[PDB]
Amino acid sequence: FPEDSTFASELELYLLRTQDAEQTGMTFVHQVGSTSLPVEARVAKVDLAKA
Amino acid sequence: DKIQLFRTIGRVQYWERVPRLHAYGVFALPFPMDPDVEWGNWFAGPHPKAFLVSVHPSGPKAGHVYPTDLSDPDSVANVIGMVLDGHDYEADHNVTVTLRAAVPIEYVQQGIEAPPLQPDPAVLNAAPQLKLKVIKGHYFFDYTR
Amino acid sequence: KAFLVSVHPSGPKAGHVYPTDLSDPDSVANVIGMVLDGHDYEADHNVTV
Repeated sequence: FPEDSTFASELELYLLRTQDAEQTGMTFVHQVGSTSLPVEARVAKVDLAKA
Repeated sequence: DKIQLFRTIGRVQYWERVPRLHAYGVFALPFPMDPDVEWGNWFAGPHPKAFLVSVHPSGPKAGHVYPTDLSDPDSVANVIGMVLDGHDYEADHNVTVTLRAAVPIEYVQQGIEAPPLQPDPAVLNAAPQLKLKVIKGHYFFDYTR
Repeated sequence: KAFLVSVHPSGPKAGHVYPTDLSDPDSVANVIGMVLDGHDYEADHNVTV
């Protein structure tokens, strides 16, 4: 590793990491003369840590 | 000993709303909330959840709504609709009860000791006398009829 | 021409619709709606009710 310089006496690390919702959920099977059905509820979440 | 490793200091789950049929129509009216009900553990947890409410017909709390007791037949005969997606019960004591919607059966639970995203079998047991009809894994209800 | 269909509430053919038997009270109690016209039944075995 090479070298750096900060002009500060302490260094902190913050890591914001996100687990987004995957684009699963294929498509419902229809027939031409009927009404549709609703799409299920997804989940997304965030998380953040410190060193 | 003066390096502290990574350590989680915050976490948020986010969910979508309870889905419903677009073509079946919407009809909702707000009601006052019952002060004797702990509304904290009904709106707790980020999961999508709907539940049935009964209204008080008479007495000092007439016009207030409480979550439906499935073991009380007078609470069964006074159901007025559902509460969809929850709201902030702290800044407001007036919940919007949905009287006509069409909801999949996974998003409806009555017991607090009932898992989210699963069909509550107590609701499926009492489906006729709660004026619920199960078609294609959905509850159909209109409490104006 | 239109006619009434009834659903099987249970059994091995549950969810399948059949034309309503008016002399059977269980076929009367299980009606789900009408079929308004033909749908080329030979190609597809799923009908819009």
